[PDB]
Amino acid sequence: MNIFEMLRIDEGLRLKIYKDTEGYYTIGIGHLLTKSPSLNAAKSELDKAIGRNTNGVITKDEAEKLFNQDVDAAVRAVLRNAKLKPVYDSLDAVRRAALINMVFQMGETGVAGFTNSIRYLQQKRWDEAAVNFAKSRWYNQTPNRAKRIITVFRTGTWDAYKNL
Repeated sequence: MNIFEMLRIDEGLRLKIYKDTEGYYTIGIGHLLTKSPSLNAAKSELDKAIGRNTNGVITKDEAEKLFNQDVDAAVRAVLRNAKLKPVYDSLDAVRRAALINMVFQMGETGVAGFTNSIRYLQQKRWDEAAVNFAKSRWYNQTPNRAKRIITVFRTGTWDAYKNL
């Protein structure tokens, strides 16, 4: 397991535009297209990101290329965010993927908003972190995925993902 494989499982893979949980137009492996509620706007953003007349449809390779850009972006976000960095730094490699996973999913700001949970993470207070993470809109929104994430933070292993 690694963050790519992990995110691959959490985001899945779609070759056509779709909407994410918050209703945003997305495509591929969780590639958010735009925050405009306009599909047309989305198709336009898609052709721009792909640099082709896509027609709302991409190829797998196309999805992976966006995915790479996106993981990189999530990594930069964790490494560059004042709040996040210190925590990232204190984590083992496994819990580091979990954290990147969250940033990928909801952006650095969102993640930074889990004030206490991140605090507990930095301090290795695993169960306390888990409990606080579980008390959230994030958790309610995408419970299945939040649950795996939290298990990782809780256990520090890939148990939640490895037999998927």
